[PDB]
Amino acid sequence: GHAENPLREEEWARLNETVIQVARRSLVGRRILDIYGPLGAGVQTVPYDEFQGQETAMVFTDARKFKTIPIIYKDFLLHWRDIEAARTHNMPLDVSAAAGAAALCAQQEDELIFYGDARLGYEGLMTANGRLTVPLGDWTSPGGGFQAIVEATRKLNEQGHFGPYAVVLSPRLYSQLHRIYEHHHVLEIETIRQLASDGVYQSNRLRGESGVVVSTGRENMDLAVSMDMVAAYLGASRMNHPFRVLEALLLRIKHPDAICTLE
Repeated sequence: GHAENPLREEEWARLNETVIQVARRSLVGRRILDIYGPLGAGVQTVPYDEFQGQETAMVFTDARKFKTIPIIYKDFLLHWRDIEAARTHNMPLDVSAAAGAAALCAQQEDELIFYGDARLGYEGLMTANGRLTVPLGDWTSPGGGFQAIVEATRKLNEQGHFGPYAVVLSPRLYSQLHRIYEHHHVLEIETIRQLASDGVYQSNRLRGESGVVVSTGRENMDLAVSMDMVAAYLGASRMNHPFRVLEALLLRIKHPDAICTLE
């Protein structure tokens, strides 16, 4: 009675679609970053940089750096009588716990993307060495956000990065960009959307009053994914069934000067 697969193919597919739909609904960075992969679950180490080209033998060693790929996961539990009822009474199965686990995993992925981990030697878009900086200014009065975005665009342009550009902002700035004033009547969010072709987005992971403008391109930054978010069975403990939702990816920043941060 221990078995290997407590569910059927249709239930497996339905759970996987639920998880992937939650992940695609929740993730933000995948709208601004390119994908290198999937490479496979057996790949654990990835290069970080780009390859640059007598009377005894010679020894050659690669000058590139390498990094290991981490894993993100979250667990949940299912009931054997519920599974039996679903199988015998021809009812659909409930996947709310799987949806919540996928949402938590997506939140953790976004946190790792935007801030990384200093203890493990991981860098984020907001803490990378070599990025450009633009003073925030005063967004309470009209014009500050547009001026800051224009200045950031100019500074990115002067370093040989010509766009198109993407903008990510904190909830406070995003809400401040939608204010209505007397005889101003034009949305700074609309003007910034017109200016930035790749898009303007809001993320709750950003803290306080902060924002980032990035120049897209595979030769500046990307995301290497070994295994996309998926669910697995951990084996029956007692008679209930445990499952785990997990994924594996890493962020590679090759040109730090394509990122500008607005205080």
